[PDB]
Formats: sequence, C-alpha cells, structure tokens
Amino acid sequence: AKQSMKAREVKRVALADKYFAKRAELKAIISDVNASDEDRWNAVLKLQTLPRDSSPSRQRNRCRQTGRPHGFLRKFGLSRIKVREAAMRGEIPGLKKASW
Amino acid sequence: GQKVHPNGIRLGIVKPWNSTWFANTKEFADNLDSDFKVRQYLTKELAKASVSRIVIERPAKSIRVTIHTARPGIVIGKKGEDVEKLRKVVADIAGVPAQINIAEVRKPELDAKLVADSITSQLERRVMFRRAMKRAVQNAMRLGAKGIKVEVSGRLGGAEIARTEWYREGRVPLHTLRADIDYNTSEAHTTYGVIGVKVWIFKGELG
Amino acid sequence: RIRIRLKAFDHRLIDQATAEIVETAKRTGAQVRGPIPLPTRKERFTVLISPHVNKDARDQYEIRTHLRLVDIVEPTEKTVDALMRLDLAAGVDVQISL
Amino acid sequence: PRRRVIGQRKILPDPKFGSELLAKFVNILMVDGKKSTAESIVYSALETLAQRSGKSELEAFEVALENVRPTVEVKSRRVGGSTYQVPVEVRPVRRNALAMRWIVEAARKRGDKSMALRLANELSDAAENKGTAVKKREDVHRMAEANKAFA
Amino acid sequence: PRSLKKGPFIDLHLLKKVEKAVESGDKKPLRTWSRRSTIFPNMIGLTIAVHNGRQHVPVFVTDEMVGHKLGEFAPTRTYRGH
Amino acid sequence: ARIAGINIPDHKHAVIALTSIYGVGKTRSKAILAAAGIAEDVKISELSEGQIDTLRDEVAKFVVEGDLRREISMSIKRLMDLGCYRGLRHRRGLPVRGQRTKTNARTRKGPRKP
Amino acid sequence: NQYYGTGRRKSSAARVFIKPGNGKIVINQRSLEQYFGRETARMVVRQPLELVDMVEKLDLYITVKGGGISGQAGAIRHGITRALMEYDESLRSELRKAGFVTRDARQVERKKVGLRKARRRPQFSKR
RNA sequence: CGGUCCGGCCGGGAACUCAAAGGAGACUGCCAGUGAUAAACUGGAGGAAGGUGGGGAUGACGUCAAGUCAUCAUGGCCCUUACGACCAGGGCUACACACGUGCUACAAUGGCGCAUACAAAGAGAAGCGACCUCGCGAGAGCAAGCGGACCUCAUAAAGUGCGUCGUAGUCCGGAUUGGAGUCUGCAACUCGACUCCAUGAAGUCGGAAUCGCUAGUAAUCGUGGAUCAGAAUGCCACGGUG
Ligand SMILES: [Mg+2]
Ligand SMILES: [Mg+2]
Ligand SMILES: [Mg+2]
Ligand SMILES: [Mg+2]
Ligand SMILES: [Mg+2]
Ligand SMILES: [Mg+2]
Ligand SMILES: [Mg+2]
Ligand SMILES: [Mg+2]
Ligand SMILES: [Mg+2]
Ligand SMILES: [Mg+2]
Ligand SMILES: [Mg+2]
Ligand SMILES: [Mg+2]
Ligand SMILES: [Mg+2]
Repeated sequence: AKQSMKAREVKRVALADKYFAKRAELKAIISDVNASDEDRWNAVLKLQTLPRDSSPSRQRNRCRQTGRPHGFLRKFGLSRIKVREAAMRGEIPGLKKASW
Repeated sequence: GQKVHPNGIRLGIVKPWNSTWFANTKEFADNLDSDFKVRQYLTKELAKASVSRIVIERPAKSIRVTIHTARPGIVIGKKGEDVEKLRKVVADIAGVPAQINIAEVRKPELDAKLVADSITSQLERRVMFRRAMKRAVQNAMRLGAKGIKVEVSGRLGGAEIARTEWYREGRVPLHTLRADIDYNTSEAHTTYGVIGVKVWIFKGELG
Repeated sequence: RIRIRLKAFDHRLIDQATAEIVETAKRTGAQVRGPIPLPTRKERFTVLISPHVNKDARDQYEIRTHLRLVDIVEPTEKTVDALMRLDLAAGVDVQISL
Repeated sequence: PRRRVIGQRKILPDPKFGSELLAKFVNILMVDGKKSTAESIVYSALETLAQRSGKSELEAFEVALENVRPTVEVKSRRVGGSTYQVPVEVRPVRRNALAMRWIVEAARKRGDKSMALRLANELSDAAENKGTAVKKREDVHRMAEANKAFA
Repeated sequence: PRSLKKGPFIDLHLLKKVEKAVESGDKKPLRTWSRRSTIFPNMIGLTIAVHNGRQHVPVFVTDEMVGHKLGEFAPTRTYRGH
Repeated sequence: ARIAGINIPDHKHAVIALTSIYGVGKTRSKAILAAAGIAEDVKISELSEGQIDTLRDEVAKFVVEGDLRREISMSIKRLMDLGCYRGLRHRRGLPVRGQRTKTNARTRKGPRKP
Repeated sequence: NQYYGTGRRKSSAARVFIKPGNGKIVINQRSLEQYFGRETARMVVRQPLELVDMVEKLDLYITVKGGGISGQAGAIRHGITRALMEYDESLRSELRKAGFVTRDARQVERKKVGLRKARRRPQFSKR
C-alpha cells in the first residue's frame, strides 16, 4: 500500500481506541429494549455525528510490514507473501511446510 | 521460479527457527512485528559488523536476542557500551526488558548470509561480479564446505539484459532434508539497480 | 490441585522441558501424575505462494501447538514454590493453575 | 494401462444371496454411491421377477442376463487409413458386465414408475427376449456380423 | 432493511435542514449528499436535491416517498442503450 | 370444488389442492387446514360441503386470489410512479433486487434475442 | 476370560470383546439388528464368524466410535478377526485366505490445493 | 470389580479406544522359477502393510525477454500548489450482448412428512456463546461455561424405518418479483446476507463441440476454516457414503 494509506489506517485505529467506550455506550443504549425511544434516537444521532474513522468496522486489516489490504492473516498480522517470507527464514515460530 | 527455501523446508529437520518463542493468537502478531522491527534495527546498525543470524527468544516477558556475528569485538565495543545502546534500543522497540547475546561466527566464509553480504558489498564498490563470486567459492572450499553454490542475478556489470550467473563448487543437495543447506539471500543496490545474491552452503549431512 | 499446562511449538523442546519440570516436582515434594499428552492443535494456514495470480500454486503451513499436562496432586511447601522461580523457560508457555 | 498389467479388485459378494455377479449388477445400477438404495431396488426387482417367473430369484436373473449377453462385439483398428470395425470375441468376465450395463440403461430409459419395477420388467423382457437390452445386443451382433468380413 | 427496534434512519444534517425549511416554509431545493436517509412525513412538500455521484438530482417529495431512502429517487448510473 | 373464485383439483390432497388458489402456498394451506379441523392427507373427493364451507371461510380471511393480484400489481404501479430505483428497474424489465445484469438476468430480461 | 480384538476401518475404531458360549452381538449397548439397519454391514460383521465355526459358540460385546456405517462394520469385523487370532492363532490360515486380517488401509484421500477434491481437477478450457 | 439418580456419573482401574513422545516393522530380506551364473522380473509364503505400500512436501539445467515496478524492494524517467494529500457522495455490482468456472435443477435411485443411527476435521476472548424464556422463523432477552480433549460453535447429511405423492411442468424445479421482517454495521437506496408469507421463470438431461476422474478415486452427501462487523454456490481443509 501507499504510505498515505498506512497513515490513514493508523489514524482510524487511533480514533477507534479513543471513541471505543463513547460509541460502545451509545450502541448499548440503542440496543436496550427496555429504554426510551427519544433517548435511543438521540444516541443514534450522537453515533452518526461521531467521526466515522472511529468505527471499528471502517478499519481494513493491513499487513503490518507492507500495508497490503488483502491476503491477510490475523495469527501473524501480515500479508500472505510476507508470512511466506518469514516462514522460510524461520522468523515465525512453530510455522512449517505442512503435509498430510 | 520454483525452489523451496532451503531453510524453510528443513525447519523442523536440521534447521533451528530464528524466532523461538510461544504466544497465543492475541499477541503472536505483535510479537512477530516486534521481532521484525528489532531485526531491521540490528540489520541497519550491524551492517559493517558482519552479522548473519539474529535469533529472538522471549521467555517471561523479556527478549533474548542471540546475534551471530563474525566480528564480536566491533559489536561489543569496549566493555559493553556498544551493546548497552543496542540493548536499550531493542527494549524501546519491544516494550519488555531486553537482553542481547553476541555469538562469534568462526569461519565466516562458511556462513552463507555473511558470504552473500560480502558479495553484495563487492558489487556495490564496483568490482567484477563473477570474479568476486569465484573468490567466495574458493574461500568456502578452503574453509571446509562439503559444497557451496552462490548465484547472482540481474544487471551484472551494467548489462541491459538481465543475466543470472552462479558457481556451484562441490556437493549442494537441496532435495536432501537431512542436509545442512545453510542458505541466504542479499540484494546489492548498484547504480544499475538490484543484483540479487543467493548462496547455499552445504556444511554437511546430519543424522 | 496443581494443574500445569505446557504449550509449545517444537515437540522435543517441550518433552525436555516437561521432563525437567516433572523432575523438579518430584524431588522437592511428592505425587506428580506424569507428562500427559493432550491433542496437538494443528493450525493450517494456506497462502498464495505467488505475489500475483497463480492461485492453484500455494504454500500450506501449520503451527502444531503441542500440549502437555503435568498434574501434581500434593502441594508441599518446598515443591509448590519451586515451579514458579526455579524452572526457567525456553520457547515454552507454562500455565500453572491451582 | 501402458505398463501396468494388474489384478482387478475383489468385490464383496451380495449380502442376501452370496452372488458376486449380483453385487456387481447392484454396483452398476447404483448412482451417487448409494449402494444401499440401489441394492434394495435390485432385490425388489428380483422378488418381482420371482413372483412373475416362478423359477427362482437368482436363476431367473441369470437366464435374463444370458439373453442380453453378447457373444461378439465390434472394435476399431485403422490399419491403412479408413475405418475397420473388427469384431472381437468379448471375454466372459466382461460379457456379463456389458449385459448388466445394457439392462441398466434399458431400465433407465423405460417409462414405468419405480426404478426397481422397471428393472424387473427389463429382466422379464430379456428372459422372453423382447425388451431394450435384448434389442441392443441384437444390434451389436448384427454390427459384428456385417464386419465378420474383417477378422 | 433497517431494524424496527433501531428506528428509521435519517442523516442528522438533513433532518435539521428539513426542520428549518419546514419552520420557514420557504421552499428552495435543499442540496443533499446523504442518500442513505429515510424520507420523513415532515419532508413531504419539500424539494431535496439528492446527489447521484455527479449532480444533485432534485426530487420533489411526495406523500408516497416516505419510508423510502432519498437515494432511491436519484439514479446514479446514466444508462440509455447499447 | 370452488374456493375463493377459481376451481380446485378434485383428486389432489387438500394441503396441495389449496395451493392452486393464488395467494396460498404450502404453509398457508396447512394453516387453513388446521383452522378447518381437517387432516392434510384427505382429498377433495371425500370432503363434505359443510367441511368445504369452513375452509372457504378461512381462505377468505386472508387476502387471496384476485385481491392479492390487485394489491401486488398496485404496489408495483406505485413504485413505477415513484421512479425510485426499484420502480426504474421494474419499468425496464431488469432485476429489482440487486442482481448482476452483465450476465444472468434472463428471467427478468426475458429470453435473449441477439 | 475375555478374548479381545481392536478393530479399525476408515475413521471407525471398533473394539470387540469375545466370550465363549452362545452368540449375542451387542453393538454400543444395542443389538446388531438395531445398530446396523443395513444388511450388508451385518453380513460383514458375521462373515468371519461364518468362515470359522460359529452358531451358538461365542458371544461378542463390542463398541465402535467413529466413521459411518460400512466403515464401522469393517472395523468391527477386523476386531473380531483379531480376537479370533488371539484365541486360537491357527485360524489365521483361513482368515488370511479370506482377506480379513487385512486392516483395510484405505482412508479418504486428502483434498489437494488446485483440485476440487482428492483427484477431481477443475474443468479445463484449453482456449 | 462395589454403588445406584441406569448418566463413566462415582469409588476406582490401568487394560481397550484415545491422546502424543520414543521405538520395532518393508529391505525383493526369505522360497521357487525366468534371466548372461548379473541386474532384475514373474509368482509364492510370512506379514497390518510388498515390491516406490497409500497420500503429501520435495520441482535439475533451463524454456517462454511468461507473470508481477499494484505485496515488497529497485535503476531509470516523469509528476511535486499536483500524476501528492484529506473528505463526502458515486463507481468498481452498469447491460443489446459473447466466453470461462461453479452451484441448483430438470425429478420417483426422487420430493415431501414424521421417527431414528453413524462422522471426521477444525475455529473460538472487542470471541465462541449451552441451558431457561420470548419469537412460526432469521433471531431477541437473560446468561453460565471455555484462551477450550472440559465449554461452545454443533442436532452431521446422505442413510435407515414407516407414511404419503404415482410420471404431470407435477407436492419436481426453485428463478423472479410483492409484502412483512431479522441481524451486522455511523450506514444495507444505489448495494449485504439470512428469515417468513406470497409469487412459482426457464428447465422434461442439453447442437456442434468438450472437461474431469484408475480407489476410498469418480460420483454423491454434508461439516469446518481462513479473510470477515456484516456478506460465500468461490477457495482451503474434513470426514460419510461409495
Ligand atoms: Mg511506499
Ligand atoms: Mg471491513
Ligand atoms: Mg513450488
Ligand atoms: Mg398458489
Ligand atoms: Mg469425499
Ligand atoms: Mg525425491
Ligand atoms: Mg470515499
Ligand atoms: Mg470486480
Ligand atoms: Mg470463522
Ligand atoms: Mg418443492
Ligand atoms: Mg417450458
Ligand atoms: Mg493416475
Ligand atoms: Mg464471515
């Protein structure tokens, strides 16, 4: 990916970290069946207002070396290619060419 | 392109892992990242110091970085000021309190990575690539390799078309899993772009 | 009573470590119900070997997470203490649980 | 099999009658690896035949097979350039199998309701030579006969 | 579509703008980008210029357009024929 | 054997027979049967007049046959009038529900001409 | 004394406990007729016994985990054979002839990258 | 083996399954024939496995200046108040059309309905989410348990046993579209999935042509995973039947 893309991702991550609780509460309120309608509406409005980059579903899991927006693996936090590179070198622990 | 990485195919067989630690699915990625960063730092810093294999072992929230280098004295410095700076920076990178060991690479001409680095250096400072390769081959033979291959590729001597040249003196059995095929790569960023140097040093058969 | 779970990736290493732990246990106190083998969590990751296209080409890696249950059922004062500080650790995750 | 002249696989004999041939037939019939259904169907067919014929369960089947069992069939050559449909005296292991296949095909083709019923009908026809399998066999024979010129 | 418990969505800015417009009763088509917004009963009578990527297509809001989203009446692709 | 306008198959089982009525499928038919007090297995042959009447009444309780058609059609018309994306799709004879049209729209597109 | 045999076939792992006298087949605390509804499986289970002398000569309490039906049956058969061998040892001659001592090594072939199944390749459009 | 909540659940037991760790075992080693007395081949015994046992990983020198400067690196050139950067909306989902690869079908070896048996492999803490309640259902509410051979995903489905439909464009087929919804997520209009009710296209085995597969293979049946908030008929795995 571009440096710019990476930066954006970082920013998004930061925002999520910041607003997690603030937005989480709102979400909870919205969910609440035994709660006021107006209150719920207000909560929703607040959520809408909040910066979108603070939403965790607006984060694309990039490779932590390259920034690749695809071929991702959460075990490693890397692009497939990068994992392969690491794997060959011995830099991922326990990982080895599997056969069965 | 279809040669499985000699290190990687033998990783449970006759090769040790560089990263030797355990982690659960949450932190594993983070750990890996940390390792990468520290490797990068060491690479940048210990460029003149002929470093080969930097091993990362992290028990009890504390890293142990066993660096394998041909020049310990330059990496150690006087007493341990050089080491101290490195260690501190590693710690900073990681988060945990760090250690940093410095293993001597006796016979550095038999360490593949080192050889590759040397070749790359030669390429950079504008010598005949082929000659350099030959020299490397000779050195390995002298030092006692059961066999060595080295392989340079792309933009050799400023040639427009990209040639890939390689000398393989001795026995270098890549298919044999029990073979200690110590392999590594290094990229020479010459005036005509990249010359990519691979090297395989069959140090011996194991059992 | 004492439930010691060893998790690691290399099997030889875990066996050695496990053995060491058992030895530590036995000498300093009593009981110890042996190195129990638990099922190896095999983590198959299939990745596209290529940087671009060539999907049928692939590398299928795995992370064999080996588990070893020690299980000690007689906590002497000397012995209970010993497993925390004395044991040391290589590339192993040791989870003791009382 | 360019190099590997090999021994064929030893099937389990049919559970009800202990007949290898019957088992083979069932297998042939079967689709989607549903031996269970297929075998049941076969059994039903056999029963039906027995009810109709009155001879036996397996004997009748054998008889039916016999009347769709091709003595000679055709095979290609191309020696010089054009076609030569040389007849060949088919092997007795294969012969039964071929017949069975034909029968199955006939059953598949047929307009009756249940598969088993259709199969039974086909068998009956074979026994009295006037169904589809029998016709096929006849055709094959004719083909062979015409090309008996080549031998 | 959107859950009945969660309440029908409207873009906050558009809601405010619409309210203002209703309050004044001044007409004059509202420039809108948020196409993802359920039309309200209060929005009936107004003209809202819903974005279509390129331009703001002006939709006169009818009584029949309520439970619909704004972008429904604002076709983004301009296809005629091959 | 008339119910809610159209005729119903005399041989077929009630659950299935009912399904013939526009606006009842399987589940609704079943429901109707339940309401009546009839089993699913019985046919319209061997089904009494009184029995039938109840069923008919039950069916009437749902918006069925011509009424349903009128309703659905009306909805479509409304959509068209709106000129909402959906309406546009309807008018064009292209997939409303968000399918690919590049390929495989043949139901709504119709059988291809060139 | 319990003459016994471990039986495995496909993913099933039967374990057969033979005891002399009579002949009742208990499969997972259920009858042979209950457990295996299909006849073929039953036949397979009984096959070795049939081959050897048995009418009311030995009971067999068995339990089988794993696999499906046919595989399970096979496993059971294998176990039975093993048990017989343990009991007598001279029965091997017959068993061998039958092809029954043979643990059927056929496991399902792993799915292989590129191929849709073990061997089925995807459809090949040449141009 | 004793006790009974007839549940391995509980004393217990280390047998068996099972779980991994270390071994033994397969090498034409042995017998017979053929073969130059050689290699070896054919057959035979033993053996779980037989002649590379099965499956995988393993891809020589090179080829196609094959693919990738959009993983990443990188020579060169070019842009540098724009070919850089931030945002909102739209598009990548367009649709006379043509091709590829799939799934679902066309049905009775089937569907539908009720009862009932048998898997393997996995995944899971911003997670998996029993039980109980509400909800026809997708799901909702409360909420243990479990970084997991424990708890959960999670009742395998084909199958089997009864019943029904009786060859129909049908109780096949499910497209399509109307209505009502559920969940995710600031947000489901463009443009998600799944649900319910309704709707019920084409399609009755496919022209020329053409692909896959030699065994636990094909065929068929399901199940899991990865990425992923959500969203697979794709991919990667797993077993069943065969
Ligand atoms: Mg960059
Ligand atoms: Mg996302
Ligand atoms: Mg390869
Ligand atoms: Mg209807
Ligand atoms: Mg399969
Ligand atoms: Mg090899
Ligand atoms: Mg945007
Ligand atoms: Mg696209
Ligand atoms: Mg998942
Ligand atoms: Mg149907
Ligand atoms: Mg038609
Ligand atoms: Mg083959
Ligand atoms: Mg998902």
